[PDB]
Amino acid sequence: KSKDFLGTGWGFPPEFETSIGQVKTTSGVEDIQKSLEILFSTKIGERIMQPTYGCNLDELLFSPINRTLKTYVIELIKNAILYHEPRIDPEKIDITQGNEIEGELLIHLQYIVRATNSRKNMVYPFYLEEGTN
Amino acid sequence: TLNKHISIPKDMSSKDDLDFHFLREEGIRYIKELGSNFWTDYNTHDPGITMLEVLCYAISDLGNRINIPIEDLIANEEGGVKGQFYKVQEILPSAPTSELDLRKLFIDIEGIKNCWIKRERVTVFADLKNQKLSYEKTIWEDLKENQKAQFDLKGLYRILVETEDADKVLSESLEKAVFTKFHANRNLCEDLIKVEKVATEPISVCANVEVAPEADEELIHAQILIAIEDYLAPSPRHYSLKQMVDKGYTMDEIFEGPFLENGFIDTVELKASELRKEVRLSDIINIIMSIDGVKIVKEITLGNCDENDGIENNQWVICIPENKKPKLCKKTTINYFKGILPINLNPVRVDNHKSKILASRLENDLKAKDDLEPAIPQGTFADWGEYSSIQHEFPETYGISDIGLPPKLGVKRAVLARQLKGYLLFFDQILASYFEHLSKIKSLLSLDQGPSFTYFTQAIKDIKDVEELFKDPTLLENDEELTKSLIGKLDDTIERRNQLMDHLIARFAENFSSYAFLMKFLYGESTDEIVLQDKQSFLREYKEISRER
Amino acid sequence: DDTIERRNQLMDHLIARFAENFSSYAFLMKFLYGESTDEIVLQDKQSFL
Repeated sequence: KSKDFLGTGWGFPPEFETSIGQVKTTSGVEDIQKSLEILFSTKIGERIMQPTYGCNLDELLFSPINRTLKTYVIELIKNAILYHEPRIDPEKIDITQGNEIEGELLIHLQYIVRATNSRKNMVYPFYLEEGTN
Repeated sequence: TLNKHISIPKDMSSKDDLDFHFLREEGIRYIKELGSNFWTDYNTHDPGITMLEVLCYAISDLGNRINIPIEDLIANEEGGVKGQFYKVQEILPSAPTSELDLRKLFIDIEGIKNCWIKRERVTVFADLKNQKLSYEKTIWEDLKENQKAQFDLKGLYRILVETEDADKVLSESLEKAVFTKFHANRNLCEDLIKVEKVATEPISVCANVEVAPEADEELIHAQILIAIEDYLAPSPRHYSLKQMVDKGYTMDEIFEGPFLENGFIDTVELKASELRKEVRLSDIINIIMSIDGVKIVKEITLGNCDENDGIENNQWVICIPENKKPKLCKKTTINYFKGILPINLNPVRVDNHKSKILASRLENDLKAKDDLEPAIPQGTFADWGEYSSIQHEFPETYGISDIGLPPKLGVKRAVLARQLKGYLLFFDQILASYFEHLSKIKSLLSLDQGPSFTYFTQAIKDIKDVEELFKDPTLLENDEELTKSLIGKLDDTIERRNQLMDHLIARFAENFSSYAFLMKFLYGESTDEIVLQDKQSFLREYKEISRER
Repeated sequence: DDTIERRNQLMDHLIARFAENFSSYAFLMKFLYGESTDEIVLQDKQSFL
């Protein structure tokens, strides 16, 4: 019960059970992994009063793969995390092409979960006295 | 009941046993005052100073456990407070000896709504010429006027019972219940003669009542009718503990009388529900006028219900004989009007309203049966006397730790390490005693049975060679033998045990001082053991002793 | 939806706006009809307006 500032919440593809009248929830590291799935699945203007939430990775569809592109991809990913996921620090972004013919680009993101609580983390019994900005 | 944010204070200064820096400074001050002629180097490489800091650390640990809350320090392994305290359900209630207590006692027999307690006057007549007495006035035949006497008896009872059944007599099962409880719980020099059903007096009420043009007459009738019946013969209701608390009563008051299994009974209501002596129109009118929808009572009258009820006085107040309960005569009636037109009521609709109004009262009396007691805070249990040797706080260089000392350093250094372990045991045995003493608080203040010793010690076994350091290792296998050997006589058990017992006895406002000398007429030196045994027995048996007087 | 009570409240308000009053129907109609008065009375109030 030491790791209570990562928090608890709804699972992303919310599932409803009938063996008990409840919706499944996630916590800790599991919760972090689903947060990342949400962020990179939504476009910048799709939320109603949150006009700047999501990412622009679609800009790179139907384009050739080179050094300039790879630099741009890395920048897009890092900024989305700095703005929207306070609980982690990116470690490495590995961008490679696994198919000579099929139009595939493979991106592997590795990251580290923070041991100390961020000033941007809105978890209920903490942000009240620790959420300065 | 929400979670709060948790933080730690920044002013770490208390000037007491929990303040490390404070203790360290005092330590050095004492050293200079006592030994500065020989020990002047107080630098940090000094073994002397190193030992002081270790001891200061150990002191803080002890102080920290002393501050653990009582709920945990005296907890039982299985929970509860059986041998420590008597609970309110057990120590506050009193046997029933008053008139109100008796009414509360019997009113809880199922089927009984109310009870009244009256006194019998049995008369005995006597012949003062020839001292002789009899229940007959025949005892006075042939005597002069100044040779006669009468005395009345002083402690006999009659119980008047009002039941739910509305039958002519009491069920024999009620008579058995009342007699059983009376005899089981009675005062010295008092007795019960008869249990019987309360007598009644019938009263008529007749009226013409105008109601609002938009009003439910069947409901108005059911409401007026109930309210008049309650005026004539009120009864108390049972309450939950939560409700008694909401009313503003405290613990001393809630538990003042006999404990009742069916819920609490409010003394005010009980006093109010006495047999009525007078009935009057000024109250009956107010009952009717207060019912929502009633506008005008155009005609109203009371009267003793009787036959040939022709022209008679208004009877503005009707008086009731001394042992009767008033009851509506069922020849009563109310004519309802709207404007100038009479309206008709249906019996089935009225019965339904009356039933609902009263049935909802039963529901509350039943709910009152569950909430009969307050909560008690509960702690945990965790061997509060656990102790670790201070020898584990030193560096490896000293050689008194678990990994030992490397062979290449020679025998002499290994020997010197042994000498230091010996010295340090003088500090550990004392600290171990204090921790051990916390583990015994429960016994020292026990209501079931206290210990034979008042001071305690422990074997220390987290030191690798204690089997060689001690001349006789046997003692390390049994803390009771170790106590007798190390503390021994210093523990003046007879005087200390008496002081503890006297304190506990005093908490109940009792006093055993006279045993100090009365027992010397029976026993010699052996009285000290006898008296302590008797004092412990007294505390164990106290719950009944103070109650069933 | 307790229609009978709610419909009467609306009708009474509208009638009151013209300073009129149908309170007496509440009992006078019971000398003519039984339970069926609730429907009859609402029909009459609408006709009046």
